[PDB]
Amino acid sequence: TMSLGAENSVAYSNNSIAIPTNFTISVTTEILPVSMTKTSVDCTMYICGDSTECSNLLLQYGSFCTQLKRALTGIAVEQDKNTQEVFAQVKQIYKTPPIKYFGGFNFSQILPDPSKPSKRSPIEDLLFNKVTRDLICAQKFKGLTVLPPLLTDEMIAQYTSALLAGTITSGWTFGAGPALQIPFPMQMAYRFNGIGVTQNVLYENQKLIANQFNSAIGKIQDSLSSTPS
Amino acid sequence: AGCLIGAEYVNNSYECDIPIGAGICASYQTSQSIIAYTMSLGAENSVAYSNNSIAIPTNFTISVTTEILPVSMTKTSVDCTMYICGD
Amino acid sequence: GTGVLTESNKKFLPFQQFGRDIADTTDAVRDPQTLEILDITPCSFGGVSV
Amino acid sequence: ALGKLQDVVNHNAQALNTLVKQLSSKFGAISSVLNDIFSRLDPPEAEVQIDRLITGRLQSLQTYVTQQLIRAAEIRASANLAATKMSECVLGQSKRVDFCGKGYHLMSFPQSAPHGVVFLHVTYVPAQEKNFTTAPAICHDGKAHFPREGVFVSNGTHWFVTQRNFYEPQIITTDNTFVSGNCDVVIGIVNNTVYDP
Amino acid sequence: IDRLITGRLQSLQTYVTQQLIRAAEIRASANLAATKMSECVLGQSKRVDFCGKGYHLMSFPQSAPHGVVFLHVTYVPAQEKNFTTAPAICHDGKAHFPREGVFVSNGTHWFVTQRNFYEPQIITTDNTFVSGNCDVVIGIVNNTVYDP
Repeated sequence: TMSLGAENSVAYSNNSIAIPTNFTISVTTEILPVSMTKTSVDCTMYICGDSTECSNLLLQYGSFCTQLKRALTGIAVEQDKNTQEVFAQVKQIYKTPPIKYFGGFNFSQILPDPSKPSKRSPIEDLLFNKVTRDLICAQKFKGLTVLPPLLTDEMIAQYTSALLAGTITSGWTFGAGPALQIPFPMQMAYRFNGIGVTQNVLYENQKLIANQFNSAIGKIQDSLSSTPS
Repeated sequence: AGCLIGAEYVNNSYECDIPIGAGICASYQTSQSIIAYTMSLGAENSVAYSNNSIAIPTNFTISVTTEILPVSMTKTSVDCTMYICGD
Repeated sequence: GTGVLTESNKKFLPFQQFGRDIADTTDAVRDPQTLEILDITPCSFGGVSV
Repeated sequence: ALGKLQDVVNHNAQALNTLVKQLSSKFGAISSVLNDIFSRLDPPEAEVQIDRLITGRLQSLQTYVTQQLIRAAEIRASANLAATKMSECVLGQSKRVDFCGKGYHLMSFPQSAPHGVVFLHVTYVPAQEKNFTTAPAICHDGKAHFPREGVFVSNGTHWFVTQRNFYEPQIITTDNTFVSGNCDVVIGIVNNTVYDP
Repeated sequence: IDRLITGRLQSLQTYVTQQLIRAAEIRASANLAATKMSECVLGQSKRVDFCGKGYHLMSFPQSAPHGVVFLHVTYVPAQEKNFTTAPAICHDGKAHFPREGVFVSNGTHWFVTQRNFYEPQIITTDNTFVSGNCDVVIGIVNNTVYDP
């Protein structure tokens, strides 16, 4: 019988309170599809196939090859629009500064690596190495063609770099107007005020939180590589 | 994506007007002829990041935008006995 | 069928005459007169967009 | 401008134009007119010919209903989004970025539209920013003073405390700052003086 | 020939039908990704479980094949310790309610700490406001409210 989990009985009293004394910064991952494969079909090749007599009989079913091709065309435009509403949310394409000393936080795994020609971060490199005549050319010979997306993988990597050069060098200012510079140690001081804790919690424990963030972001490369699913 | 015969590839980058594919867009700009180009993602701004530098705005501008959202479609009602069997 | 009849490097067995692809499509064939194994590739097609 | 509203109108029009044109498509029969088949054919054999049309026309009508159910889900998703957006942007002030337009949402006004609704999101966009010198905390009486609600800025010589979204220079007093710890753990703490009221 | 043309035409419509239903599933996930791209990355969100499991601090978008990977930086408390609480305290006849915090006691003394971290501070007249007498609140204790 499937078990729901452990049975923890929280001791409830009229004068009992549990106030935390320490914190553990955790970096969790989230997977969401944004785009689908842009496909297109050919009526003449799929229905009959390398023939002329059958093509004449297909003319009777008139509005049956243009309603399907137009329906798949709307999907192709949809897939090119689902990427603009997600990645293309900022007008100016920001760039990371040369000096990458952000107070003690190491973003080397999420910032783009200029060494490789793809200009992608090590985290993104692991993602493209897991999400995979041949089958691609076989289906082409029947009418099934995979149209290429509008935004290439290189352009999407530039949109992500622009969203990271405004999240580290700035805060919530580049998504609601002009980009306002602000130190990263002072940025998280205001983000801590949103959850309830004051600013002295971050400054008096800056080195501790910096080590926890670097350790949490370092296990993401191992967690995704280890777990195949 | 294919072989574009009828346009010229200019090195300048503009906004995407007619999406072709694989980052290539087309437009009818000026002699008037169809030109092809690589779509530009936007301007290249560089935010100066320093350990003791912050930017505080001094003025503000109230902007009123618009957002169109469909609510309902055309309510249809077909007649099965009339559409299939016409008189 | 229709298509281009080019040479191939697929090593056929003596009793093998025809050859299909993964999607059940004739990709290679053995010539009846000469024991040469060709490569049937479809005629160049595609889709135009104006 | 009003392009999202003309999309659902042209789709319903095209759906009714392709459905009405399928009546002129012989689904393997001798003709497309029912009266011509019934008249120019004997009853036993006319059944075979008339069954090819009723099969195609009933399948073509089913294809229309199938597309209308998928299209209604898109409208229902846009209707639930507009109902949630109007309830959060018009009847309240939402703190969700980009939800009630781009920028700091102040208010919104709904307006009727043919088969839709047009929102007028009144946002707050800052402008005319200036570069200043900042510091996490200050040290006057050997103890660190953190900004309660604001940011410690400096014009080059003096130190002031301003808001996070509007430059309003104010003197650093013991009322807009709180003390926490000594001046040894905070990195980058400047030495300034506070003014006790 | 009318058996294969019709059979292949209906099978092609079956493909388009499933492609339109799966497009709505992708569009729903794309709208959720676009919503989290502006609420988790373009700012801090106070929605629980939305930008990760825990108190959301920051998020970093990462590109992926046919998708996006969000790295949510959350705040997770740990090392919990039990204390003794009280709604308000009574000094000089009036009740003192805390402005932003909670009254805790280590057994003998009373302090005021924030609701997400243990920072013991003395009960002053700057973090507690007076409102009402000491005969309506049930559970009020007696203490000394220091004043600067």
